[PDB]
Amino acid sequence: TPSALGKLQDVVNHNAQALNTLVKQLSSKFGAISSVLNDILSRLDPPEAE
Amino acid sequence: TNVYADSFVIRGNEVSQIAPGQTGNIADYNYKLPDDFTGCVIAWNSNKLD
Repeated sequence: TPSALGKLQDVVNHNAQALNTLVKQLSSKFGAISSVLNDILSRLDPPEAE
Repeated sequence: TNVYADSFVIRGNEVSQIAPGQTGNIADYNYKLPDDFTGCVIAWNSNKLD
């Protein structure tokens, strides 16, 4: 019964998915032009890059 | 605290180039204002003395 250790499997999976989501949120834009800061700093003017 | 009175003569089509959020020849190689400039820009035509 692999579900016997479910109380610990859920904890480790929650930690892993929290880390993977926190690191994946760096690829989002949140309404910006690009997810990479170096692309924004090399394609737009300072008053809009800021 | 401090009031700086910068004075210079430019061309009519180059008056708009002096701005915190603009880029141009006069803005890059003659007179550059910071992105957080606090003050007023005063300009007037003076084609009588020059």
